[PDB]
Amino acid sequence: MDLIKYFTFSMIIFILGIWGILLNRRNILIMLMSIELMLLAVNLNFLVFSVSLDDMMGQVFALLVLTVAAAESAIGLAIFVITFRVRG
Amino acid sequence: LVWLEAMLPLGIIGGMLCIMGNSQYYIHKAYHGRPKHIGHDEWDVAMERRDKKVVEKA
Amino acid sequence: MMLEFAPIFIYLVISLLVSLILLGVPFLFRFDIRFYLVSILFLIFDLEVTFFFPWAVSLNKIDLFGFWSMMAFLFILTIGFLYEWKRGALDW
Amino acid sequence: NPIPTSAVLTASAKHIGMRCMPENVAFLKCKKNDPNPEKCLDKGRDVTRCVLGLLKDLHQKCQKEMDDYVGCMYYYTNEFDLCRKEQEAFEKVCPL
Amino acid sequence: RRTILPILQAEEDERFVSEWKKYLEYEADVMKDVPGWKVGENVYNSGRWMPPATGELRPDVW
Amino acid sequence: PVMEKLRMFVAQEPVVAASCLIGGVGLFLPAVVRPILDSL
Amino acid sequence: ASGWGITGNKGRCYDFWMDFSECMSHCREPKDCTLLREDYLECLHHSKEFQRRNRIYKEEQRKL
Amino acid sequence: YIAVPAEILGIILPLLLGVAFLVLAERKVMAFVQRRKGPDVVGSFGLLQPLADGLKLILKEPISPSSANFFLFRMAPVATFMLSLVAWAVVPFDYGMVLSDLNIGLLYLFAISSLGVYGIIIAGRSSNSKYAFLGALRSAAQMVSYEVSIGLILITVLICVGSCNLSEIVMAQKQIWFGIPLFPVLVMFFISCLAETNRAPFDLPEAEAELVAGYNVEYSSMGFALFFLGEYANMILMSGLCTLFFLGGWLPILDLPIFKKIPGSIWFSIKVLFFLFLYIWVRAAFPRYRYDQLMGLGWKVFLPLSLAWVVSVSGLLVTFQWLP
Amino acid sequence: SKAAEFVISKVDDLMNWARTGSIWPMTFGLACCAVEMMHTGAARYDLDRFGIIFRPSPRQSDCMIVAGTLTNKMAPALRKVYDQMPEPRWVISMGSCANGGGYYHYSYSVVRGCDRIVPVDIYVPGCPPTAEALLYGLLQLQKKINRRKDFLHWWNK
Amino acid sequence: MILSVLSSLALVSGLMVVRAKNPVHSVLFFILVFCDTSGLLLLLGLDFFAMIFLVVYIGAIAVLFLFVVMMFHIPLLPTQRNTTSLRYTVYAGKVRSWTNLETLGNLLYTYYFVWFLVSSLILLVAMIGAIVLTMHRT
Ligand code: SF4
Repeated sequence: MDLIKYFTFSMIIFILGIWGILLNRRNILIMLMSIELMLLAVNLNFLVFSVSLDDMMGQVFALLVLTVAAAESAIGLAIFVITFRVRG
Repeated sequence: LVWLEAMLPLGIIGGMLCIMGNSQYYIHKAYHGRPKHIGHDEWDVAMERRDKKVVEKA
Repeated sequence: MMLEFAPIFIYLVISLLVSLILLGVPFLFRFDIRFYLVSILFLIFDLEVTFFFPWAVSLNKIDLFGFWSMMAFLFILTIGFLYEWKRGALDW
Repeated sequence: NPIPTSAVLTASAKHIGMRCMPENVAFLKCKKNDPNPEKCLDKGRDVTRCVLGLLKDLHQKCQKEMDDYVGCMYYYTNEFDLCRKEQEAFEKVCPL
Repeated sequence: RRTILPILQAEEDERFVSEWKKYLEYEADVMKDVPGWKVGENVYNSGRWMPPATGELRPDVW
Repeated sequence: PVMEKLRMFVAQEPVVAASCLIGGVGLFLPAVVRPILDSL
Repeated sequence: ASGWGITGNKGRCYDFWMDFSECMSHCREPKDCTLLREDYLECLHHSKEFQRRNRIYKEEQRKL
Repeated sequence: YIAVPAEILGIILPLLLGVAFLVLAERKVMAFVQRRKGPDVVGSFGLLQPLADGLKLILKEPISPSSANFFLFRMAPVATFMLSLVAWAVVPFDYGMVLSDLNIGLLYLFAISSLGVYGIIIAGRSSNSKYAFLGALRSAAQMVSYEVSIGLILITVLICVGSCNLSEIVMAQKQIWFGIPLFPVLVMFFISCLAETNRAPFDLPEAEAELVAGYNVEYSSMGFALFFLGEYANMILMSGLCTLFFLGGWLPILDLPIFKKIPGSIWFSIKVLFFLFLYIWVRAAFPRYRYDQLMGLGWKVFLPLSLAWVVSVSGLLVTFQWLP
Repeated sequence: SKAAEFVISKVDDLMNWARTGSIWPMTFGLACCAVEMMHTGAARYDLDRFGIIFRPSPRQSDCMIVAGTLTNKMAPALRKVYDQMPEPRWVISMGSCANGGGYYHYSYSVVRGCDRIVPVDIYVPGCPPTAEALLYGLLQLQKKINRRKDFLHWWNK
Repeated sequence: MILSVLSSLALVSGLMVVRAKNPVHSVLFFILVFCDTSGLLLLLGLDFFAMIFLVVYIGAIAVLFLFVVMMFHIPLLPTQRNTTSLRYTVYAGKVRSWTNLETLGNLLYTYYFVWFLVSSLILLVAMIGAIVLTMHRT
């Protein structure tokens, strides 16, 4: 039983990212890392499902998700550095 | 003529670069008995496994 | 077909050990935006490389369609990079 | 006499591909229709016996020129283009 | 490689049918009680046969 | 005409003009030469 | 379902899915050949085979 | 399966001594270019000079207060050194003279090269200084910027061969090297490897980092030397990459079936040392390049031009159906 | 303990050879003697032949060459830079101004010798010393390093 | 057992990411999370994605985060007595076996090519947005 272990590990990463984004309303930096963790967990879900079913629609979409993750991180840090310019 | 002194360190580093490869080649050949294949695909590893099993049986 | 990564793992462990034994020998005796911008451009033009990698290898299988789709992708990123160039953000 | 190992079979595949063609086609057609090993059992012995007969014939007719070919193929892990010397030495005596 | 596999596939089929009858006689041996066991049957309602599944995803890479 | 401005642009930016020329060759070969050799 | 396999040959469950879809393509009620849908679903996960092997192991265990 | 560590040590130790003798070769060649002799007194031709340097460095008091968390400063040399070594586990020296046989082995090299940026960044940050950290950050930005040109040139090479495997890349060069057609691409790749290791006219970031500060930081005696060792190992690696891709990796250069006595293991080494000599030549033939124009050059003359080369190679191969 | 005495002797000889074959002086030239010491490092009287390469920082330099007049405003800087040096820490006083006064030797803003700020081991006199004179001074320093039985002294103490 | 220890170490690093004391160590553990994840993918049999995770996540995204932080401061039961010998290998299909890269590129740019262009548009949006916001140029 390894599919179960993979899915549980990814789900715990997902809930841990939710945990991280929920607690600290002010850090604004841990939130982005938690969002990246959520995207990572979902990517592992898709890749593991693709391997198990011998279907290719999982890896294509997992690869496409990386573009969204990178764009979200870039825009997030742009807005973060804009916000930080106001204070301090 | 005179510029060979500059080429001695180059020769040393090149010789140790070639023994770099030769060492691992001779070590791998010593125990496995064969050099390493360029392409290990699933078919090649499948015959390697089957060959090991049939040799063990024989 | 993928057993060739355990040698990498053992090599990494042995390299870490060698680094430790190398460091242990004597023992036995403010903000700039341009940095963020160059990081963003690197990220954007690294995603395109990660997309290029499957295209080049499998380019034989796909004739005159995958090539032109990749050319359209390149044209889109070229428009982006041209907007990048004229606006500034590319020289210091 | 030779055991059907990986080296001998790959080396003699050139001769197998011109003398075992009907049996191989029959086995492939049988396997395509049904994936059952039980249903493909009977056709799975004809190819085995014909290939073994071909290996016996090649061993007797081309004795010295086949042992070196197999040895070098095993040595170089079934890479044709590297040596090829014992290869043409092999089809020199075996006419295929 | 396409003129070599019928004999390799044949010997793989021989080994698999040997193992399969061994496992079938093992399964019929353990289950003599609890009537209603039909020993070895195709779990596929269509009747098509597939290799016995194993709980090891991607086993042919290591 | 456009020739004067084009030549002045090539003079000032060599790398951009060279990149555009090589890219235009690499895009013109499969869009024009390919169909005419396909029909032999 | 899509039919693009990882190794580049075919989805191991693609033929079952196509049989199920072809049955449903001319069957206005889903209950008539729900067997094919079950076959496709348990071809994805091998649930029934794993349950049977679990029963075998339980028969082994009860001998204690 | 216990044979691996012997191979690992056989790859590591010659690399370290080759780095030492490459430093010696640097000094000697720069001396000869400037009508000098260089280290000659020690040993016979200066051959024992690196040994004396090492024994001198060991026999000195270590300045190691580290003025910081005591951990991040000692892990940066370890990280950069382990990365610069693990990048050597995929190089196909002659035919079986390769440690690992990755079926990709090229995107792997790109990833390993890209990961070699954190070492200098955390070295600068851990070194509590208001200019050393900034200089390390500029150097990191420079390497990051030239990584994209390196990757595009790798894609250019990969289009022709058709497979990522490094051994197959050299195998595909039986007809010609890929250096004859892609000579501009070869020059671009050489310049990018030269500018990505701060070992070039593309050097100023770190050059001013010591001029205005004097390295008045926690300078360990030879713990700092691991950066230098890793940089020179990266020098050797990126010298060998050019002869893997654009030159024949181990194939004879221009040869009739007469000079077959010599093996292919030295056909690789001769080209590697030729590229190292070219490295030293370029360093002692050109003035340093400012960081203001460093970034502009690396972004405006290499990315568009390498992209155009990718496009042209792909279009020409597709048009005439010359793909692998 | 005569059996080991050979081992201590060989270890001492190896250590002295290592310290003599590779000296990395730190250039502190600040007057016209720096020009002569720069000619010494030039193509003719090659210092790099003897394993001598100048370092830009004191944290990685074996010895220090004080070449030029040492004024009052620079002496604290000289002492501070000398303090940031490792254990061997040899000092060479090149030129007449550095090794005691000099042509001036009578001034409100001249330190009468760098030996009043740092302990000097070799005095190279001349105004300015010839490149051969500096080479002879460095050879004398190398000979001085040979007379170091540091491991033997540690053993005997 | 290789999967268990790797997953546990990844989980610990992910946990320490969100409860970190300073952003620098948070990013440092954030890198280790992806390192372990790439190792796990490598175990799964997908070498291409396992190395894209280095190239993108801890190659560009981690570098970006670190740059920003620097400044601005039903299961089958484990009984396997008679299952490691019941493996039926279909040799057909092993001949001409594609890798994880050829298979992906076969259908990424040819059949599902609209989504590829959508990802390109996403990248262009990111590139434009990073410029409009942050160009002070004073
Ligand atoms: S010794 Fe002579 S040359 Fe040297 S600094 Fe003094 S006055 Fe100048």
